[PDB]
Formats: sequence, structure tokens, C-alpha cells
Amino acid sequence: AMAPPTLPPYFMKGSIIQLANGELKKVEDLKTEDFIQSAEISNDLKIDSSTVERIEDSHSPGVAVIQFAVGEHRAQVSVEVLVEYPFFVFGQGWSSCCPERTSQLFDLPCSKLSVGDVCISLTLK
Amino acid sequence: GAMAPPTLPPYFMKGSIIQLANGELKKVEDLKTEDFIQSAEISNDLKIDSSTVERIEDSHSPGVAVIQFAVGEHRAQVSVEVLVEYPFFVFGQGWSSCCPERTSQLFDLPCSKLSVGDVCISLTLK
Ligand code: NA
Repeated sequence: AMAPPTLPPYFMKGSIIQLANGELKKVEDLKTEDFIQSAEISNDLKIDSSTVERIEDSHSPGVAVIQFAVGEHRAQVSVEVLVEYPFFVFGQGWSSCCPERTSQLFDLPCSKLSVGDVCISLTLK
Repeated sequence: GAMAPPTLPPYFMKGSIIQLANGELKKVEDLKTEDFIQSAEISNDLKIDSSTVERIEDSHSPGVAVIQFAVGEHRAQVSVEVLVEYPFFVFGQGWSSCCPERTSQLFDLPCSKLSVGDVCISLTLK
């Protein structure tokens, strides 16, 4: 199970995120709550949360194999992702497997993605 | 099917403003191919990685497309299942997806039909 080979451009710090209420916030100052109400005021989106179960090296160098427990019912999904890929962890902010690279790439301060981290995202319905 | 975070579209970049390496600021919808190359010349540790669309189909799951990529210089084979509205930025083309119409109403921006041979770019390390 592979991840898209592209990264969204809004990760380069200094980028401004528009919340569904109208207020603006720099990508690095983004707080957990900013995800919640944004999805609570959107009749298109809701919040989906996935828990990190395991992090393994992949046969491809610089790429990690993360096993996730997705949403309620904890569906198990393993996905190969770049080590630098930034996840927003519940109550911890931006996290990746290699914050050092995420700093070299986006100048974005990251925590160390760890087992049990609840990575939240905006999804549909 | 069930999708991990990275597989999901970055809906959060709707109406966003990107901070380029050159210090410039651009609304996401106004990004140009040159903006990528121009901000990749700033550092030497940075470069524009390329993934070429080799094949596009429909998955066993509805609303999900099966895209085949040649990733990077060594053209690694990569098959990805994503929601049909997943925005990719294409060399000389800009935002594109398997369902441009759906991408426009969800990310608020013009979107072209993703087609075999499109080179999807992004900023990468090393
Ligand atoms: Na460079």
C-alpha cells in the first residue's frame, strides 16, 4: 500500500491556512482545535482519526511502513510513506518519522512520530 | 476502501496561501510550474522530484482511482488508490485530478483532467 508520491505545498512554513470560519493561521501555529471546529462547521467534511500501531523501515530507503488503525472499528491499514511526511498528531502538533528532514524540507518543527499517536485529518461526509 | 492519512486529499489547503522559498506568497490556485523550479534553485539540498502518470483506472472501490506512477529518476513503479478528486500539480499544466469537477467544488480552484503522461511534481530533499 503506497502513498501518493507528491506532497501538498502548504507544508512550507509561512504558509497560511484558511479555516472554515474565516480566520487565518500560519501552518506552524496550527492547533488541534483548529481541526475540530473547522470540521464541525463544514457540511462537507468531518474529522477522521488514525492511530499509529507500528513503524518499520521499508525495503526502499528513506521510506517508512506505518501500520494504522483507521477511524472507529480500527481498520488496519499499512502505508509506505516518506520519512519526512508530516502528520498532525492529536495534542502534539506536526510529527514525522524524521523531523530533521522535515526541517530541511519545510523548516517545519516536527515531533517524533510514535506508536499510539492519533493522526487526525479532514475527510468527507 | 479504508485509507490512511497520507492517502486522503489535503482538503485543508482549500483557500490556502503558500510561502515560497524566494519569500514570495501565492494563493494556492495561482501557483505556476515556474514557482516550483524557481524555489528549487534556492537551495542545493532541494530539487523538483517527478512522478509520471503511467496508467489510470477505476478501483474495486467506487470514487477511488488506481493510478500507476514512475517515481523519481529511477522510475520506481508505484500503484496508488486515491479518491477521484485528489489534486496533483502537473508540469506545464497545474492542478489536475481524475475528477476535475469534483476537485473544483472541494478545493475551490481550476482543475484539469489528469492524463497518462502528466508529470506530477513536488519539492523534495536530496
Ligand atoms: Na536545488
